[PDB]
Amino acid sequence: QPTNGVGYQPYRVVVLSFELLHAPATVCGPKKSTNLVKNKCVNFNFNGLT
Amino acid sequence: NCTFEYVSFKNLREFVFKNIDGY
Repeated sequence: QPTNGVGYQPYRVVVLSFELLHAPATVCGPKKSTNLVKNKCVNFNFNGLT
Repeated sequence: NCTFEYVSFKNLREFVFKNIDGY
């Protein structure tokens, strides 16, 4: 009911139920990437090649 | 089940198929 107190009001709920099994990882975290600096000695990573 | 889907004579079309028990 629209008049219900907050404990008796409806809430929409989701569980993001993860799994990690014999089947390979189809989901992974983000590839957060830097600006590019040339002509200086640096550490670098390109597509996981360090 | 139905758990996945994907989309991508002078001539011949060539095809190869293989699977890593799920990949």
